[PDB]
Amino acid sequence: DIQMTQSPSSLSASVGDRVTITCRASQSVSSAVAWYQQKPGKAPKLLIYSASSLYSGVPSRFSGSRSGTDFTLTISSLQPEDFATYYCQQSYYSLVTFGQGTKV
Amino acid sequence: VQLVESGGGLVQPGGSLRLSCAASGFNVYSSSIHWVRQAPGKGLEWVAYISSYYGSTYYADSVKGRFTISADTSKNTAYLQMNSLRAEDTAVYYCARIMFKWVSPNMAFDYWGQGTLVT
Amino acid sequence: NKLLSRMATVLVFAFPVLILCVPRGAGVFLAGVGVLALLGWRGMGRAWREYSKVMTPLAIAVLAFMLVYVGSKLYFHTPWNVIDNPSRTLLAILTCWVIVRAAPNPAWLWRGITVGLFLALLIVGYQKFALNIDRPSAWIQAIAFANMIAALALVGFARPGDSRGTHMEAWVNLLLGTMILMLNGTRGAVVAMLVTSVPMLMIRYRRFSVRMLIVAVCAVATLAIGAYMVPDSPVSKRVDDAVSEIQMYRQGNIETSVGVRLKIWHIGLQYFSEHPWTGVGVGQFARILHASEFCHETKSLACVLEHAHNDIVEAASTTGIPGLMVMLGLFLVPAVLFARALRAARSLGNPQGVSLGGAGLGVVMASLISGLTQVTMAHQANVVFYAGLIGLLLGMAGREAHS
Ligand SMILES: CC(C)=CCC/C(C)=C/COP(=O)(O)OP(=O)(O)O
Repeated sequence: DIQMTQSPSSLSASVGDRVTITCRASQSVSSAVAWYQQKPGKAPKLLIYSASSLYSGVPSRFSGSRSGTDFTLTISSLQPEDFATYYCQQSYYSLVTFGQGTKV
Repeated sequence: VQLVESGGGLVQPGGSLRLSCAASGFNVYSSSIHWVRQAPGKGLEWVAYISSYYGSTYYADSVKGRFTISADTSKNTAYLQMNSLRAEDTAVYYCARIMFKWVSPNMAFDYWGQGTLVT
Repeated sequence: NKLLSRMATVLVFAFPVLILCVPRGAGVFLAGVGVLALLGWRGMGRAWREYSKVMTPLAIAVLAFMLVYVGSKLYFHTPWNVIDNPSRTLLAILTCWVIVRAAPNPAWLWRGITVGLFLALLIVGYQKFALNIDRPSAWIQAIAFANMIAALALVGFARPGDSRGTHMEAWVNLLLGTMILMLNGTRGAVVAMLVTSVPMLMIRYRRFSVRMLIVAVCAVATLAIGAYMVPDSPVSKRVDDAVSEIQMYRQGNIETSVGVRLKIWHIGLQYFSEHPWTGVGVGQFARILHASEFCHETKSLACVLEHAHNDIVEAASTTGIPGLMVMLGLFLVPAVLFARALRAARSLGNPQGVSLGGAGLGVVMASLISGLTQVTMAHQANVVFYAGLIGLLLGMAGREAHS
């Protein structure tokens, strides 16, 4: 299938300092990259679809971008509810694949 | 829009169990349903889904040949038939519904389920 | 003189293959049409004048559209990136002007169309059945690829000829187009192409009158109604869904595919009524949603969409009445020119010109039908393909009709 690596695997940053999350891709996925936020013991919620478009009920702090095959999510500032795990997915290939999952 | 699933429990290895994902607020045969499992203390893992109307099914490498996903428009529910279970299949299984095709050309899960635990 | 014709018929032969199969083929075709223009150094001033019945309306429409979009940016301070996609419609002028300067051979366009369709079918088959891909578009976006497939299938459906081997080389074009379209989903393109190919059946058969078309569409309507009377029919399964969606939209439960897009349309039209002449400006459709009352009291997907998903509604809401008129002109002026060329060609005989005009009219109709559910200016590839195809078809049709 298509393999992704996320870096860092787990990061720790205080409130107000912007954080960036890097998601790689073994093969060429054009724009079918989505980002999710999962809090402990709850279903994940979609944050960004098509790697550059936010979802409903998502603050403007979250934003994503693409540079070739390097998909990156960044948070302008961390509010106390921004501390959760994040995943990156491909939908270009018929067999979708999630990232290993970073943690804040 | 709500997705609710039930059917988890204790299944010894080599057994069989069916997960039913009841849906409401939309029509199952219009959109598509994706099943995603998360092992205890590990990351998300995709297993299978169905197409919108044609009903074409694709399965993951580990679960192909033993998992039978299906839909029932009459009851507006989606099922994933699990067969030949092993100890490596213990996870929490979630449902998923892709966004509207015109909004996003590629699949992206917007509403999920509460998730069920299978051992 | 002769080399200009040969290197142009080669280019019109290769245009579909470059656009679809070649990854960066749009740039290659642009370079090809620009290096042909560098050999029209001595001409191209005595090309515009005799073809000013076709070239001037296109130039005027394109210039008016560009000026309106620039004036909807000067008054509303916007980043310049919103007019990059409109800036690509100027290539229709260059394509038509090059084509009318250096006369091509239209007989090599149809073979190029069928070769491009076959090779694109092979590419999509490889990209779906072996390198498993959800929506196997060759090297571009799925929507733009589907629009290109529909347009080129319609172009190939207008084969000039009457021989038995020509009808079976034109129905194969539709067959390849529908296979390619079904391979990458996007059933809307299939529906649009099949709907707009029915008027093309008068160009396809030079025996098929208008009464035979009225009865044909009546038979199609009867077949469509018969499906809705079969309870288990899938047509009734995808029509009852939309009916229930409309009924749900007619009360508070607006959180569905049909409902979401019928709610951005209402917000756009209500703002357009408020500001008829000047809307928010070119682009900037998110301002209408963010300043709306519904978004201030409800959290839904309708408040996140960057732009509306209907060309007429988006143009009217964003760039006002003049922008609506120029946007409709970009698709109506080519239709008028194609009708005027088709009438002259039919009065002169010359089946190649009539078929060319019919193909252009079908392309315009398909583009309008596609724009009924999406914004064409959003995708750069779609815009450049449309501009190039309209320019080339208009130039060749004018060359055929005039001389
Ligand atoms: C004149 C006619 C008959 C036009 C038909 C256009 C069409 C199939 C709309 C269906 O909406 P859709 O949700 O399928 O649009 P899309 O697939 O582009 O998102």
